[PDB]
Amino acid sequence: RTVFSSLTVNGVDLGQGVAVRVPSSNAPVTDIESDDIICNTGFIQPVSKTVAAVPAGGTVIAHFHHTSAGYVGPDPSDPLDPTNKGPVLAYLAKVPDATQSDVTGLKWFKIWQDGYTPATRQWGSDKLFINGGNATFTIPSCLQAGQYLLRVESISLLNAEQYPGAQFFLSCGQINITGGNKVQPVGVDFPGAYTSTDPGIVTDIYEVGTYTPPGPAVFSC
Ligand SMILES: *[C@@H]1O[C@H](CO)[C@@H](O[C@@H]2O[C@H](CO)[C@@H](O)[C@H](O)[C@H]2NC(C)=O)[C@H](O)[C@H]1NC(C)=O
Ligand SMILES: *[C@H]1O[C@H](CO)[C@@H](O)[C@H](O)[C@@H]1O
Repeated sequence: RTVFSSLTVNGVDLGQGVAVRVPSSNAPVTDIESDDIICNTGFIQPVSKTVAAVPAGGTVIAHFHHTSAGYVGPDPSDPLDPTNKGPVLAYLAKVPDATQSDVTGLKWFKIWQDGYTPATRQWGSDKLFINGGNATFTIPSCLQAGQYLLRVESISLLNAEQYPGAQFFLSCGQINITGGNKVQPVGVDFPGAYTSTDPGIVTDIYEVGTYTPPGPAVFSC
């Protein structure tokens, strides 16, 4: 189990819970047809009204830890339980106001993922564990400036040999992309993008040879 609960932007730490809608527990979302698949559920109140200014092309760290508290010292399952093999993914959606409570009917484009490397038997979850929960990626430099939600997701496939089984640990960050250009990428729906026929969601990790994470191709400028 794991929770995304803080951000670093171009090396500046914003603070625990700042500009992130932090779910109250580290319980997974398991229903890919639920609106809970968009940004999780049951947020710690009051929800942050910080919207992080991020230049297009800038480097962001989405911080995962075992619990919604963030870092509370040594813990063998911090940032996640290393037995929980699976991918890590990051998506953006353009939103009128990054503090708005309604997150339905947005168009999500994938900006980064780390799946599985067969030759080394290493999963994105392993890399995230090694990096102390630091999921690090860049914001595409060509994007239209404005308010966006940043959906960052860790999937455990330990029990994913049937659906339901995959465990989805995710949160949404609140950002304001500055600079940039005029590109407005095509996005997918949440719910909708993930289905029970996706081999990225139904997978036996003890029978895996090749692996493709669920959802659309990564967007690049
Ligand atoms: C993950 O990122 C964190 C947050 O940026 C890193 O911790 C910071 O490290 C710098 C320099 O080492 C310190 O000056 C900061 O005070 C740290 N931040 C906090 C909140 O304490 C951390 O090193 C990264 N972990 C890994 C393994 O890369
Ligand atoms: C943000 O910073 C990272 C370095 O941590 C760069 O690799 C990236 O190009 C962006 O400048």
